[PDB]
Amino acid sequence: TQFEERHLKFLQQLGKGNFGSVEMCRYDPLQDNTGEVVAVKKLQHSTEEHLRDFEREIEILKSLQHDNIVKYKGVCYSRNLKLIMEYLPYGSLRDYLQKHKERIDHIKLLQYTSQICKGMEYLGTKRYIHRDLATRNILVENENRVKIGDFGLTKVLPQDKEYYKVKEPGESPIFWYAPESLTESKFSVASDVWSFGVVLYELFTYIEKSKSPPAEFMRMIGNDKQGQMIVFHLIELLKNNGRLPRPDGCPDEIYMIMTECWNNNVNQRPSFRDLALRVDQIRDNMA
Ligand SMILES: NC(=O)c1cc(-c2ccc(Cl)c(Cl)c2)cc2c1[nH]c1ccc(C(=O)N3CCOCC3)cc12
Repeated sequence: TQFEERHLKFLQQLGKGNFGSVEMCRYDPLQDNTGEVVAVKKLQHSTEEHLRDFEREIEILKSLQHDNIVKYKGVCYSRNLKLIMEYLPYGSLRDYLQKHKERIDHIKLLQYTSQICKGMEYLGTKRYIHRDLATRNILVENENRVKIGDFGLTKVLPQDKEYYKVKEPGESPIFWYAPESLTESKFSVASDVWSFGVVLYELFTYIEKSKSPPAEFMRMIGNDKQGQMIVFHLIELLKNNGRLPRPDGCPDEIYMIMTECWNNNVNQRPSFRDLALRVDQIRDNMA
């Protein structure tokens, strides 16, 4: 609908990142405070590589229309490009799950899981590879709806290939990465499935600080290991079928879903459509 910088009133900071930054604003063109509250994503330090990446990210979100995918509202130019999205009042599923640990049961976690699978299958249909599935990137609309909230690392597959090779300079979410993503930089629907199992793990730990994928893996590798060595030993751990433990209270049938996503053989990993059916079958049994 095109947003004018002069009417985007800053309210607060919703989140930070190395390349991104998200603010809570009020788009009030009438200056009568009847304007809608929106989320604004801006580049922390704008370069030409980050800018071109951001324009590719804006087109990715503009092209996505799904109930479990954050709504795109528009852009805000000067040059200093800003992505306008809908405001989701409850924030990340990461922070929400901690605050309502006591209030969110396994049945409800499976509702969220199911929704994540639906949104992820929608992405696959468009040949988009998320490359950063983590509960931190899932946003809460209300108690009964979560949406995939960021697409900063999302890449479109080549027409001819089923993977995409990319080595982005800087810090990667290595503890959510499939082995082939760590060793060969190959990103596919199957590496997204691996990362999904880490999301499902995250949920069932209720984001307990000590139980996080980095903390659990660093414990397995050794807290003495530093720098480029962490990636090396993680590769070796995953190769020797070293895996995240079953979260406390997690039923064996949910942990099985996790371990199946964490297959070293890319081809024997489940599909998002099969993951959805299983999660829904388990939900229906619990109900
Ligand atoms: N689209 C959105 O509405 C939205 C988007 C992001 C986001 C997306 C991508 C990236 Cl890369 C980042 Cl960093 C952030 C974060 C939040 C969104 N709504 C929120 C409501 C509340 C909070 C929150 O926890 N707060 C702020 C209020 O005080 C308590 C602590 C955070 C968010």
